[PDB]
Amino acid sequence: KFLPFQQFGRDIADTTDAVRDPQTLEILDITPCSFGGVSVITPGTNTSNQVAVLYQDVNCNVFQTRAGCLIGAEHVNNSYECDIPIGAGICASYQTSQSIIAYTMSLGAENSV
Amino acid sequence: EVQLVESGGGLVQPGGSLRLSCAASGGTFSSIGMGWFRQAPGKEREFVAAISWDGGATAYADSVKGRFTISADNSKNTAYLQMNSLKPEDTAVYYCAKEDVGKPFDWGQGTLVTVSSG
Amino acid sequence: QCVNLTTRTQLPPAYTNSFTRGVYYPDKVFRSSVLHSTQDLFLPFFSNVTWFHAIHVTKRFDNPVLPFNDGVYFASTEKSNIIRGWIFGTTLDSKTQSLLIVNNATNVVIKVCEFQFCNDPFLGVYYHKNNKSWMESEFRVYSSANNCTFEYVSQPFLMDLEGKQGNFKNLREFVFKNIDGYFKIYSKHTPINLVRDLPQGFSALEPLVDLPIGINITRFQTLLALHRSYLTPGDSSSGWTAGAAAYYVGYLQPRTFLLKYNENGTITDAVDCALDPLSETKCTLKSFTVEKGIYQTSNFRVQPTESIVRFPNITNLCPFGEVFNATRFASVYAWNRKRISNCVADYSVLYNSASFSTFKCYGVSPTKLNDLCFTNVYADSFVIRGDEVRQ
Amino acid sequence: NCVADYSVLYNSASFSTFKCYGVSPTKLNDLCFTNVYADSFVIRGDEVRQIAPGQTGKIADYNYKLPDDFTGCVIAWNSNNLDSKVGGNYNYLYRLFRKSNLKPFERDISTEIYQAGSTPCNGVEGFNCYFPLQSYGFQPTNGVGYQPYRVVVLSFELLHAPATVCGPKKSTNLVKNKCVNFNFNGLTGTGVLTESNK
Ligand SMILES: *[C@@H]1O[C@H](CO)[C@@H](O)[C@H](O)[C@H]1NC(C)=O
Ligand SMILES: *[C@@H]1O[C@H](CO)[C@@H](O)[C@H](O)[C@H]1NC(C)=O
Ligand SMILES: *[C@@H]1O[C@H](CO)[C@@H](O)[C@H](O)[C@H]1NC(C)=O
Ligand SMILES: *[C@@H]1O[C@H](CO)[C@@H](O)[C@H](O)[C@H]1NC(C)=O
Ligand SMILES: *[C@@H]1O[C@H](CO)[C@@H](O)[C@H](O)[C@H]1NC(C)=O
Repeated sequence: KFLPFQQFGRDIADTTDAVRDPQTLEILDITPCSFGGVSVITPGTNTSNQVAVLYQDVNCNVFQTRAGCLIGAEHVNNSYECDIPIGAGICASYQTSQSIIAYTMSLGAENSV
Repeated sequence: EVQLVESGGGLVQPGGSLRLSCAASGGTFSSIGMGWFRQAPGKEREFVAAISWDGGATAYADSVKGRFTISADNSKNTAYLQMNSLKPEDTAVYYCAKEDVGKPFDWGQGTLVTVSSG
Repeated sequence: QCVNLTTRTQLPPAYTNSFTRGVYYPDKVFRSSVLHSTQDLFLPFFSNVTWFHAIHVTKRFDNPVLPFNDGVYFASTEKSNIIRGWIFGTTLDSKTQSLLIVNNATNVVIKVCEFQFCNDPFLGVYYHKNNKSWMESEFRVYSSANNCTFEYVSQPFLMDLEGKQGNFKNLREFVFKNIDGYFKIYSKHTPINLVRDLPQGFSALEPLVDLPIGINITRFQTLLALHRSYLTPGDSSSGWTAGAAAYYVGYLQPRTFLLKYNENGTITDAVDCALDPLSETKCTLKSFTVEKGIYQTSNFRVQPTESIVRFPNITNLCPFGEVFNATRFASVYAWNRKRISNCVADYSVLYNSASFSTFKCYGVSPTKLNDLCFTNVYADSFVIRGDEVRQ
Repeated sequence: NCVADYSVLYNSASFSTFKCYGVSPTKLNDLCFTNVYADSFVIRGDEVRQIAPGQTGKIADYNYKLPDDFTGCVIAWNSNNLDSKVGGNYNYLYRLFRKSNLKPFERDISTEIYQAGSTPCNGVEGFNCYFPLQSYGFQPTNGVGYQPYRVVVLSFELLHAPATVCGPKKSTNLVKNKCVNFNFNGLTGTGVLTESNK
């Protein structure tokens, strides 16, 4: 707490680090709830019937990604050229049983002239 | 504790008619269980009848059918009752309890009622 | 009045799986070559079925009751008229109105009356040797019949009763719903004969019955039929005879799904919107085929669980008990001016209390109160007899 | 599956405010509606605000109510001369202390006891053990705003325009192909007509 006749902590617009007005008053932090959206990664119905779910901002075969927690696709050591973007420099594709894999995007064929 | 007053009882010739009064001073004005009770000599207390405060509902026991009709007065906050066909075993003491919010069967003192030809 | 005929033997039920059933058009309207979503009471794409072994002469005697739970989805394939009717009612007595559905080869009689129900009701039929037919004579399922309100008689519409021997080559369907004081019974018949217990058929039911009834129901039982057996006095048999039949048991829950119409106006292929991500991405896109890429769907949101309060405790410390205790005032003639403001003004004193009569208004939630600040609690000191409270 | 004939409503007098139209303005006896459910009942008639949108009442707390749809007819004519016994109308009666704000279109018929105190009926009478059924006992000489009234409410529930319940006296032959408006079975619209199979 800072001063008696005013205790409701709030700094920018909506953080409101308080609750409302407890008799013990005083302010600690804010954590009501915070979770985001979801998207689905598919290779094509005529190609396969399995997909990969990618969450937006979730602190999670689960594979963590700065773009979001992605479950349903494992990573690999190496990298190929990709066409399904995921964001944050990592993308996923369909590679042969057969499963969907996600990898760091490759820039191109390295050659030192 | 609650205050209940009963009067008018006494000796009556068999097959008479009595009009007793139960003046309930106050009573939280939330009555739901107004009813009278009797205690025959050497006989355990048993239910007799009841009158609702929010309606005209007046339930009666099997033994008091027809011959017993009870009524109240929301303006007077009282409880009246009329009797008929007094028979010797009806000789007993009666009570008028007040059952309300928390208030149990607000018990009083009753009045002795005698049904005999002596 | 009633005879108790129970058996001490009990067997736990068994479960199985259900394929694509429980589907109907949301509205009586007709549509062609246009896709449309739908959110109402249905049955999901995958679930389980519960049918009892109603065979007792190996043998199993099980005649239990089923709670209502806002409609029960049924389906049966009886051949010898095993399931006769369905008795409804929480108490199953003469104080509650029940349903009596009886079907025969002449007329379909649907009676909704208050029939008295015994502990173990069951209908029995006999077989006369001279007539070489089966009739009903033991009408002991009901004791008293009073308060008759509804009585509907009609010819059999979707029942043929022509084949003398049919080995599970029929599919009658019933849908039960108790909403807005109604008990709708939808009828559906499609000929099926396959190897497995449940084929992959898919056809929505068609409305035929819209009988209303208003009553709260949470329990009902399905009736049955018995065939009399000629037994000698010295045989000492079980005394119970029954055929072979089964009945699915399910329940209803409101969800949302997807439907696709055809040129004939009948749903040919439908995807389950809330089954999996592959079908979840088809909830937004109006196509049943999707190309490769990223598709967004309904956001992932965690609903809160704990919702509690933390109100002040002391604040201002017993507004009335600091100088007047619970209740104690001076002489009547001295009406001293004593008011307490900016205080808690809580009503913990009048919660339990003892007798009293209060001011007989209590406008907002009598005896609850304790929700307004009020200006002050000025309590004048005086004493009166109290019998003349009306004055 | 009848002719309705709502023109009789404009006859006589008294009644009450309709307070439920909720479709659109033009003409009364043209549309075929969906289902006409008559649920006439008799109350004390002291206040009919319960039948109005919102304003939950004492009787509607445990009796007929429209949740949020209404759209119906709440015609209620005052009548004390009829169905009134000279020694109190003990035939009419009502059920009370039944929970709070029950489902609107859900009727129940049972007494038992509400158990508003501490001791239930247990199959017998007692204090606070009244079966919820109180005789109205309407008196032939008991006020004007409290004497029993006759009220009938209508469900309506307009969702399907081409239904069977409509009886306008106008009849016209069917048009094969003319760019004219159509009002078949209460459904209105404009366009051209063409015959085909489906
Ligand atoms: C009760 O009020 C006091 C303030 O004197 C303080 O301890 C706290 O705010 C409240 N809770 C407890 C457990 O004391
Ligand atoms: C899918 O791929 C197959 C083979 O590559 C092709 O024949 C077909 O046209 C594609 N599209 C669909 C919808 O099947
Ligand atoms: C995400 O989860 C990991 C694993 O528990 C944890 O170490 C990390 O701190 C989390 N991220 C944040 C921002 O808390
Ligand atoms: C990537 O290389 C590390 C190093 O040995 C290895 O442990 C890991 O399994 C590799 N990733 C995959 C997907 O094989
Ligand atoms: C004040 O009232 C309370 C009961 O509410 C009880 O402590 C006693 O009757 C009174 N206190 C004293 C000290 O007399």
